Amino acid sequence: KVHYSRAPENSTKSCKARGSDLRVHFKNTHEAAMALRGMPLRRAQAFLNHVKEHKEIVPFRRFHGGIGRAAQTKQWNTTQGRWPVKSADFLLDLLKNAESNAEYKGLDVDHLVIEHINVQRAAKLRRRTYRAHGRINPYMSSPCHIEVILAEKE
Amino acid sequence: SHRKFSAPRHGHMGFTPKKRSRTYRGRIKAFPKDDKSKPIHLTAFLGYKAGMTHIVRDVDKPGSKVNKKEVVEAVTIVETPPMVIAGVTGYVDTPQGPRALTTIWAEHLSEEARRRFYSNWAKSKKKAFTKYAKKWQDEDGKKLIEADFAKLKKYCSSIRVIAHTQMKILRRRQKKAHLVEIQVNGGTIEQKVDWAREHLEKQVQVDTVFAQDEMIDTIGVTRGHGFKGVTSRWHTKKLPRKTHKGLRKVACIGAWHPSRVAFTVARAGQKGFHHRTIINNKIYRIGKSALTEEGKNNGSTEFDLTQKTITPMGGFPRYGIVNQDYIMLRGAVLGPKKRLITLRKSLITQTKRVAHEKINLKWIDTSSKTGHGRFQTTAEKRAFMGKLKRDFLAE
RNA sequence: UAAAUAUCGACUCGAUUGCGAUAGCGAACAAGUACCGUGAGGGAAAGUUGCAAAGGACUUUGAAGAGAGAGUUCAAGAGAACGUGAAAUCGCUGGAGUGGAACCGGAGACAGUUGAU
RNA sequence: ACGUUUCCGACCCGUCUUGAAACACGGAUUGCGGAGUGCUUGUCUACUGCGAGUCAAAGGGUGUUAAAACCUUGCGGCGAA
RNA sequence: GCCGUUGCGACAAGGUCGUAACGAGUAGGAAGGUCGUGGCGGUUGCGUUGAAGGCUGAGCGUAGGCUCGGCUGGAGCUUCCGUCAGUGCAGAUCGUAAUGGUAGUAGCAAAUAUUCAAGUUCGAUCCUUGAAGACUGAAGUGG
RNA sequence: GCCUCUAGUCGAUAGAAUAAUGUAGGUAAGGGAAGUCGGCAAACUAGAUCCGUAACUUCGGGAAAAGGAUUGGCUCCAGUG
RNA sequence: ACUGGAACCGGUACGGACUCAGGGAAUCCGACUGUCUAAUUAAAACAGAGGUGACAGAUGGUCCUUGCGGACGUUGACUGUC
RNA sequence: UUUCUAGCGAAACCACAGCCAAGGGAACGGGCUUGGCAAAAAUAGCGGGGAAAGAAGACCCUGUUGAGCUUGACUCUAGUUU
RNA sequence: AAGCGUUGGAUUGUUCACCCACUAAUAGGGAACGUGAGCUGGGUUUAGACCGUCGUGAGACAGGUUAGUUUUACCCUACUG
RNA sequence: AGUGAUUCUGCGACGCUUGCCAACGCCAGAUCACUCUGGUUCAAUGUCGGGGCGCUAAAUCACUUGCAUACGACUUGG
Repeated sequence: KVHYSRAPENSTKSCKARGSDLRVHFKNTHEAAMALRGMPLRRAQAFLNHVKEHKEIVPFRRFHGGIGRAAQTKQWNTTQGRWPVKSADFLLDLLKNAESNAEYKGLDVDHLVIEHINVQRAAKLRRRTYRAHGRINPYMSSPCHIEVILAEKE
Repeated sequence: SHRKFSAPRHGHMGFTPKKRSRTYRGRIKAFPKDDKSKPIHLTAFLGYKAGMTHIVRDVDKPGSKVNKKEVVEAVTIVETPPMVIAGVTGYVDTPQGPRALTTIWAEHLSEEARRRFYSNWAKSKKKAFTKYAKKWQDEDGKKLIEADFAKLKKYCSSIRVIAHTQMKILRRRQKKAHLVEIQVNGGTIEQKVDWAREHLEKQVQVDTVFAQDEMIDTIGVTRGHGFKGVTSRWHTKKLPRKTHKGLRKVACIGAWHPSRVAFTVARAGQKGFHHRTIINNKIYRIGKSALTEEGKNNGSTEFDLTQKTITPMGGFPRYGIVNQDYIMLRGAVLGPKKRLITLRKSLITQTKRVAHEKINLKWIDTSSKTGHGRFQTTAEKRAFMGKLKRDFLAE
């Protein structure tokens, strides 16, 4: 439903994967995905698993209001990072789908690199929260569209 | 409107900002004025705060109510093992202050001295000073070293020796040594440079830097307490029990105008771990290493014949055993136990009677500092308590 | 005591310099409906795939949502919340600026754009 | 030219107010909607037809691109005292 | 020098031109508008070889605005003459719909408490079984 | 009031750590209301047996006035059908 | 089943947790029990028993209803209302 | 609790924005004039300022604007007496 | 010459005032009569209630008395780290 | 070899040049009249290729330590 923000340099030796209306916090997944820019596929998967295991941190470069500090943050030349597990899981699933697409098109899976990655906000879901003095306020979820293009690197 | 009743402000504003010390080691911000007549000597030393005890001494202070009477006084033990001289550096005056002109390192540097240049010494290749060491046994390197020595002798106005502590002899976890620059006082610049050259790679004992009944200065970092409120950080009056939103605060943090919070108001923040320089700590005893015949009973006196060392029963709590040379200072010393203290010679011309008073120790408390110690030695404890079930079963 | 007269409330018809989905009746649609109040009563939002469902068979990864191919079609970037698809707001790629505001008028320079029988 | 950099100038609009950049009020942002109208009655002014006249009402006659157009007034309105 | 207003004037024209002086403006009053919008009676044309609508380069006009180019879109639109009007928005704590910074922030802290092994599952602090540890404590968290 | 049996629950988003400020509990040397508008808040007292109990009084009360002593376990003794 | 007494025993202590008024001397107000401003005032405010006064013997008194008619009244001064 | 982490996730408020001294100004400036100055991005606190937010001042005045209540205000009226 | 000090209390809501005591001294003032998103709420200053005077009455009284809800920081800056 | 407010000096040695007279004696020189050339003006740095000697490290995460600590940070060890 959502078109790719970019097009591969050479569509022959490249694959794409997409996901729409994923119920994962957009800001967290956007920071996690931006952390994956330019990584080889295996490095990206290892990084996501390390994030799940708390062995590596995702640096929060844009949505870092109130985020805490950590020692692992030094490796990204910043001061605020986190470990979004749900975002890591969703990105891992997307990368698995892209790997399957590359295998389907007959590409060497061990030379794929993340040429392009993007996260966009999607339509919100509506819920309610009840406040003092008999008031009702919105309790909204912020899902995302995720898209990735892998390219075969020589 | 003026405050109804006057009261002095809380705290000393010249000790602000109350921030964590930039460094763990105490920085010597000034050295004693150099007198060319006196013999060459060092002006500072490094030690570790081992712990506190109390002593009984006969007081000689004419006109005082405790003249010729024994008094109990609390003292702090600072373990000060000999320091190794690893380098010599000199400073030249310029229109913007003294400036380091050059540094000459000893041909052989201890592994624990070279550790100080590392954060991952064990994981590294330990290449520090490897090429410099080869200069001393090379024709050109020797010429460069001699030229550096000539520059020091010819241009510098003050000379400093780089000295480092020895950590292996302490049989403790840390192996990385502490390096410090100690200015050399006495004699001309040429004599200072020659003395430093002779003492390169050599050990210096504390008794050659300090003397008995002498007032010195302690420079270091105080005990840390973390983030603290105004009541504990600045000692402001607690607000009434009926206060809403807390009483451990400062009620008014400034008037309407100027429409900003001044830097003189008390605020919550870091308390402790501040750099400090306490002056006029008197030396009550300089004791030798307990591992030498001279220091076998460095915890005893002329009137207390019991053969004991300075270490209290059960060891110094949370510190260990003091088996090296030590200094017994009167009163409190900044920092907790195990803290590295920089001892410095006084910059003042001492003139008060307490500066020249002779200290005559009659007894040194050695009982356990964990709990309430009843005995001064394990031998005394066993003699008093007789034989136990353990001994009976051992028989 | 009929006719000439009044009246679209009811039934059936014809028109218009009226509105064109926030307009026109509240209601172009399962509208006096959903929903609200004990009750009298109050009362919405909601039009649009395509000529024709031909509404995406089949292969492939995943538990699935979903995606990568493929097919239908004038066209699917018309794919079901589907004609068009604005502004605010937001993400990416590349360039450039970046000392407690930023924007703006006048005058050059640079980059850039454009014209030369 | 709503890009960058320089030199000069440069306070946030609307409003009430003697006086607003105001420590006066409204204004977070964008789309769409949003306010001197209809009619009766006067008066002046401009234009058109006729002119001591002018307009004719309700109505009637006709008219089938028939709610139009066309014809039609002893009398009525205004004017002529 | 150029623009326009005013006065005067020339010319067979609701127009062109010449000439001298002039040009501040709130409230307010007039004039011009081939400025713009929607109808009607007529007139002039364009359109599936791409209308309206939408995004945005080359120009035009003092301005209101307009013309053309490129892309999207798929069925209407338009010149000029009269005449009519539900005819122009930045505000009205304006109506309605949508969206931001705040912000991944405030926060999800009353009612003592959970742990081990296994089962099922793609997936288990939270579902189920067993063992243990606690609670309501018969004016109960029971029936 | 506290603990337990039958029966029923472990449902209150979880993990790490235990800075400041906080909410709710527990203490505090010597002094003892000097705090404060004000003893606000907290502390003090308390069950049961024996003794003792003032002014005043509507003779009913005040009265649990005030204020003292005892209280556990074990082995026995006596009384009460 | 409860009551009284005796010896012995320990230990910081015996209503060992738990449960449960601090006490006294006075002044002002209200007699007391009670009621009240739901959601800022629980009081000295209201009520109260007691006291006094007013009207009413029924063809009456006090009230309601547009009217018809109705309530106190299944009442009758030791009653009824004010 | 706050704090840090995983998951989840609002609202008030918002002309534009946020370093000061003096001056003058609607007589108490974040912007204006002259000076002091001026270096990323951030975490935890804080209550000086933002004449901070909540609400078209419940105080006072005006209005030929009301309403509750009172009476020796004006004009009427149920009822009652004759 | 403002570097540094200029106190503990009884009464009163009090600012003031007065007294007791110590003291080197018990100096005077500003900062929106500094300081309520710092507290408190004793006073003032709604609605309940009482008295005196005033008023025919509803009601009035810088006359006295009693009881009477003190909200929000997570934003910018400043300050503290 | 000297200079300490770090570069700059003096002395050599070696290279590459550098003056005047015969003498404008002799060759060459011209872009049409000027429009950014000194008629290739000078500097600063980045990067990519060839060579000449020349060298063969560290932080950081994760564990650990507790003198430190809200989280970062700090102090230790392999």
